[PDB]
Amino acid sequence: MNYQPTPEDRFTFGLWTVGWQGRDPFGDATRRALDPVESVRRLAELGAHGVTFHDDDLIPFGSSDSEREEHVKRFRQALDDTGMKVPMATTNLFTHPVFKDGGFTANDRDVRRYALRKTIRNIDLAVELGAETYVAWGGREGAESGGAKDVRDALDRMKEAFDLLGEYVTSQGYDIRFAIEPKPNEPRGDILLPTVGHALAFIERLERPELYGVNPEVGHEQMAGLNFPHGIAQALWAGKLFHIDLNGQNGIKYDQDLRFGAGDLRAAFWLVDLLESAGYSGPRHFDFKPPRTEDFDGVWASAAGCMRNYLILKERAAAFRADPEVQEALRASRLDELARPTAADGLQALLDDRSAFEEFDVDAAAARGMAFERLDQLAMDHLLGARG
Amino acid sequence: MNYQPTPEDRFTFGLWTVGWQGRDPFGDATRRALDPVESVRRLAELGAHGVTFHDDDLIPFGSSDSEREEHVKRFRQALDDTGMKVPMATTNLFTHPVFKDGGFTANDRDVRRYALRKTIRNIDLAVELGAETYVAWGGREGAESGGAKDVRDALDRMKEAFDLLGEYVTSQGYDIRFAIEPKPNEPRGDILLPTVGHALAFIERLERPELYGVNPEVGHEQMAGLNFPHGIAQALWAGKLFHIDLNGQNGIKYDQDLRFGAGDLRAAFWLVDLLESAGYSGPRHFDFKPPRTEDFDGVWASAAGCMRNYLILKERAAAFRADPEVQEALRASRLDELARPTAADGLQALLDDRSAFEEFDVDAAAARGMAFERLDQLAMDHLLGARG
Amino acid sequence: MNYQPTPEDRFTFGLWTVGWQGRDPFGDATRRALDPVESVRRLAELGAHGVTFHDDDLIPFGSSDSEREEHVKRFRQALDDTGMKVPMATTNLFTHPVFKDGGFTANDRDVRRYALRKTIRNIDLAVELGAETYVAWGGREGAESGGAKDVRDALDRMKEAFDLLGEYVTSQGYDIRFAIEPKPNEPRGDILLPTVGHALAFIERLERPELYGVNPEVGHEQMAGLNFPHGIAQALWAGKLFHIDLNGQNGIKYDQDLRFGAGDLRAAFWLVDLLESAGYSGPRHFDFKPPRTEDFDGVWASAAGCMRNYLILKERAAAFRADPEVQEALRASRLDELARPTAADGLQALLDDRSAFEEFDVDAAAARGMAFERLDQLAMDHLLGARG
Amino acid sequence: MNYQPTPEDRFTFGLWTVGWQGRDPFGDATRRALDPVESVRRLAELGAHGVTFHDDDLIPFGSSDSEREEHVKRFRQALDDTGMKVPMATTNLFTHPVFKDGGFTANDRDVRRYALRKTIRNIDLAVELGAETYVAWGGREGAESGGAKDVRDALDRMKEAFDLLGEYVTSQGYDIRFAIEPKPNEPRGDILLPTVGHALAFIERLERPELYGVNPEVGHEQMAGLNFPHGIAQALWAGKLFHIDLNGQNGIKYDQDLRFGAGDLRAAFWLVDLLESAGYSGPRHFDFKPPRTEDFDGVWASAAGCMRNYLILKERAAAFRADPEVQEALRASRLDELARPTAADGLQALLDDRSAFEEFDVDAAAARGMAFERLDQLAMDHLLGARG
Ligand code: NI
Ligand code: NI
Ligand code: NI
Ligand code: NI
Ligand code: NI
Ligand code: NI
Ligand code: NI
Ligand code: NI
Repeated sequence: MNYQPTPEDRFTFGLWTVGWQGRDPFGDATRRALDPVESVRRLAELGAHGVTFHDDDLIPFGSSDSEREEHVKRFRQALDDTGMKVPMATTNLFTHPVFKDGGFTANDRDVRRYALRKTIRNIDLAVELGAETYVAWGGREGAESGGAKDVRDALDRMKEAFDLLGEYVTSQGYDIRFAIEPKPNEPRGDILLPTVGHALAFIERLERPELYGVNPEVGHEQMAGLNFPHGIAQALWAGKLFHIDLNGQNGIKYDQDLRFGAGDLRAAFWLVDLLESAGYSGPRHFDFKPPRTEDFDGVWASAAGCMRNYLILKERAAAFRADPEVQEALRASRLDELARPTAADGLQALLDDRSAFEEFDVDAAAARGMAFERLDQLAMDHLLGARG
Repeated sequence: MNYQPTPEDRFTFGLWTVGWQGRDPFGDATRRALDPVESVRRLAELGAHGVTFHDDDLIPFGSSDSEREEHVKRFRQALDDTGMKVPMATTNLFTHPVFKDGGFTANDRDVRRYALRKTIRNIDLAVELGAETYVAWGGREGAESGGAKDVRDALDRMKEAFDLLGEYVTSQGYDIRFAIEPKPNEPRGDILLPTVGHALAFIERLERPELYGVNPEVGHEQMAGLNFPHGIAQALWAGKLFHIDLNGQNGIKYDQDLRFGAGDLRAAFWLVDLLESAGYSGPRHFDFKPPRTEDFDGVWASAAGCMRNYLILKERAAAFRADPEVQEALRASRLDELARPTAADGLQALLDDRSAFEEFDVDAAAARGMAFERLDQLAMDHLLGARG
Repeated sequence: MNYQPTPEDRFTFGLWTVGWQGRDPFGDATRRALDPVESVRRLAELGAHGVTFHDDDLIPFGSSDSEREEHVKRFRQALDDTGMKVPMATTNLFTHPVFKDGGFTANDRDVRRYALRKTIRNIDLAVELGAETYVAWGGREGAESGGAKDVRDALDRMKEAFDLLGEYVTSQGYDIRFAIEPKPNEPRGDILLPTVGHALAFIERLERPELYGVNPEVGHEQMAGLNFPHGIAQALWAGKLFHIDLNGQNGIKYDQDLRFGAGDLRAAFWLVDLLESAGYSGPRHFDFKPPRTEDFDGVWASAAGCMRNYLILKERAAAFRADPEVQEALRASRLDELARPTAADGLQALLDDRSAFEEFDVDAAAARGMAFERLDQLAMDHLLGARG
Repeated sequence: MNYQPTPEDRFTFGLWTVGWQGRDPFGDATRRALDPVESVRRLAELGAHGVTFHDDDLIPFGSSDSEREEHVKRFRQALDDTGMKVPMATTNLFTHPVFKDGGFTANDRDVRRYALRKTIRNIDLAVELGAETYVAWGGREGAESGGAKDVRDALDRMKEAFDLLGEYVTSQGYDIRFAIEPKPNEPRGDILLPTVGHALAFIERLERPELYGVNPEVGHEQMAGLNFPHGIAQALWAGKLFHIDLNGQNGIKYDQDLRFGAGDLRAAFWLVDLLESAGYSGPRHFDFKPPRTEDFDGVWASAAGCMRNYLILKERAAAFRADPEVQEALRASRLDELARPTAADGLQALLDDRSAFEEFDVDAAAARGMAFERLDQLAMDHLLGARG
């Protein structure tokens, strides 16, 4: 068993992840800044497929049009030198004090207009660099108090913003799709579109829903105590999993962004099983923060660990589904029956089917055990490589 | 200030609420069963508008077709005697052991067929009694372990079930709509459609989405640590708030179903403000459990408290919105600007607007305080009746 | 690698665990009751060391003094027939409606007196059967509302109860110790002594603290989002880990009592590592509920899984600590330095040590990485059996 | 009803609270720094009694011995000019990168020695300024991963540190006591001594326990989903409430530090009731952060709101306890009986009391309702000023 990643595994990382300097709400940075070129090179050596960026990670805020040009050219050369791709980009609408009440849903109308112009400028840059997905994380869209934000008006403003971005992309003929990244809270007390479900429901109200999907993050759904593989299954069912952010989280608390596989390990196993079996073909993107206890050697070790843990879990999930004892257990728990229509015979035949009600033996049905505990222990054995 | 409810306030209660005998997972019942007729009469005396029921609350499971007839006739006479209405009904698909792996998404296909027939039978009864809304709470739809439930297949089965019920209602020409009640967990480890957002997104995939809305419950969204007024605002924005369940919950733990106003009192204030200001016109339904510490006098006191606390909060929220100091504060925090379109001028004019980017003074914008803390203290003063 | 338990592994189970009939707050029992004799025999065949009981699990509430005698004799014969031991016993002070406001801290004084007499009667029975530890879980001690319970008076009543039980045991010359089992909530809204920490602090205020320790349960500390291995380390540090309850829990929600190893698997690994390395010598007791989806075959599979997962994790934790690469990593992260006194030289020498402050190079110290991410990935590799 | 604070209400604020510049983990500061002298003056005008500080709030880290002298003299003059007191001080052992793995429990021994010297230096300064309480918040004491911290060794190091500080204070003859401030997590993944209970238990293992108490913070116990008034009652029962930090928190999430009265309003009511009725005489200290949405006018409004909400709740709790209808309800719920000993007659008389068991009517006892819901609605009415 060797678990070395290759660019064909499509592992990607944000510039902001390995480049996080370790500033947290109670302390100063513990690491120096990383040159984006440096990160691209180090990640390529680790076996990564590509990188992602916020506008402000690549071009420092307030850069002159020409300093801009210069930063991009250096970056493009590093991409050329290494074979690294840029599959996704996003906008920083949360760090600058002007976004303290939000970007697209700020109460001040002039700030909402600025937020849109800042976004459109980076969409152009993303397309140039070849990105196929443009992510939006509305980190400042929300409130700490009840009267500060009329949420129906804010949702109108949010729809207005995304509809305009969709108009722009279509008018320019760009081949790029949008992905909304939910988070329930932090840094705002409550953030709008707090879960995968709220984001999926919102998308259905946009003018061109086909251009929008979700970019769920493992830790964010877990901050609401939700089951991440279930949420991803709903997103896949809807045809809306455009991208995904992988990391780890230990429960309901502040957003930890631990390396993937840390946090809830069994959820990571069921997630990998689902992604691989559904044939998800997008990037396996890591949105994580190497802990501020680490020096740069620790940063690269943490990034390598993300990829390693994905490949180990992939191997264990494949072994699980391939095991004939597990296929027998699946039939014993009637997963095969779950996949069959309830009533392909139609409503009238169901209504006339006396075996469905009048003469249904409910006591016999109730006595049938589901055998889920044996199945789950087979999954545990596979995960731990303890199959005897 | 007098806070007496009248049937015009549209307060409703489930039979199962005041009739809960106090059985919990660690203990026996502490109260005798209540005769549904008794409950209808006592609730009418308290000023309630009507009652709701599960099929099994009104007709004990396994009743003969004629015992059935008899239970309904007694109930109808109590409704006639008191003027009480029956605006909503629902199905019990969770108590009987045959539903231990779910009703609509049970792995066993014969159980899913039985679940549909049990539901259809009660829809007929609901229409007869005049209900306008039929609620579905999929309490057993979910799993304790990862391999027990393929969630895409389960969502296919769930869609299949709701599509069939919609076919039935339309074919019968019934004027009744469906409302899905989300809950994140309990009694299953994770329940499918765990929040208002997931339910709204699911509805958009049904064949006739116009027949389906949500029935959110205060405590259930709070079990995921979510902001209930925000979720209700999203549901109103979508035109899908068909019904609502009011109660109290203290945080992320087991489903407490405390009387309304208990639990998170400020959230109750912002909820009432939103409902009243959005002109929600459905029932104000209480889905609550009088604590098992109480005798029947305590049960009626708890039910009266539900209604009282709604009317006090209604008065305080109205006073808040009517106060000219608060209207000035709202303008100071630019709630008026939030309600104005960001770019009614259109995309091209936004792109050509140099005041939106090239010459936007971001530092000046960032320095503007939002004045949210003064506004929130005005709301606190109003809530506590301390306005000086 | 074979993972078969033997009675020498000291695995124990409560009668109430495999015997749980599957009644939950939303549904009826799905399994018939188990005869305690049946359970003892089945558990012995699985490799268990012994069983535990509540008074009411073994002798149905309200039994005549002679029916009592009969139930105990049958039980003792099953113990004799199988070699099974009874290391712990406890009292049911939560199921009967008379305990709806608590046992030791009920507001009614006559109920508190009854609670003490019911307890003392079972202590006598526990000693007869050879138990060394008597557990107290104050499941009903607490409140749903603020005014219902003066908590200082309730703590006085709680101390009074435990002091009296300690007087009784000493006066009778019994060799038995007490263990308090914390839980933060459920079935009460908030339960008194909600965590391992509150229980340890309370014990220090009893008249004979040496007779009392804690019986922490994995899932219960996790219901407060706490780190269970940390809490156990504090209990070991204090010399108060008298017993332990092993199971699994997925986060902050209702008390799931899943089989051990389910729920937070990495926490289970760090717990086993700590128990084995601290040389904890008491029973490895499982307080778990086989899910109500299961028939009796599923019940025994779930119980076997508890033991299996302990032995797999024991093997992986031992391999981790024995690996020379891990010992090197531990030194690299300065775990050796953590175990050395900070200032064995004493206060004055610390005050006079200029290398401790005046001439301490804080920048050099701050630049040293802790190398925790490499260490944690070594632990992950060991846990998953992926060491290359 | 007028709710103006005076210095006699003993309201205090940390320099770091109104002086928080609004830097959060996702964004830059939104406010300029405040001169400590400026804060003292503004707080005095608001009616505050005094201020508290971390060493680094008052003297910027790395200050020369003489720059030090200068900062203190300016501060002392502002205190003299306004009549403001300094009742508590504390050490910053969390911001500087050298504390990234902790201060007292850092794995590096030289960092632990530095942490102690930095603390001792500020204790001297605290005594000079008249502080009576010295707080310790071990924000960096903890871990993100299982192997990084042996918690028994860390607790040995923690005890060693506090024992040395107690030696120092006694040797110097200072009249100052220590208060440990628990927090469950953030900025570390898990923090040692995570709740009031763990801190109380730890204190009992110090060499001179009488010198140490707790400084609980409303939001911190709520981050573990615990009931703060209950925890404070346990701390009062133990004689260990040396100080308290007041603020608001909405549930289990990141540490919000909202103004007092925000967050869980009913918990704030029950807390004030308990503090006032137990005659707590220390400072009413606010550890809060004015939201980063605010300008300086908003900062002062938020600080004023802290004090206002305390005085409103004080008035409502006093009215509640003074109301004869409430005293009757308290007797009806048998709070009077809770305060009476269970068995002042002693163990033998309890054992011989047949009314306690043999002839106890359990059914009659069980039928008695506790009347807690009526009592809680009286408390609600009082809180909302709706008593009819
Ligand atoms: Ni995150
Ligand atoms: Ni992300
Ligand atoms: Ni509920
Ligand atoms: Ni409900
Ligand atoms: Ni439990
Ligand atoms: Ni237990
Ligand atoms: Ni805090
Ligand atoms: Ni604090």
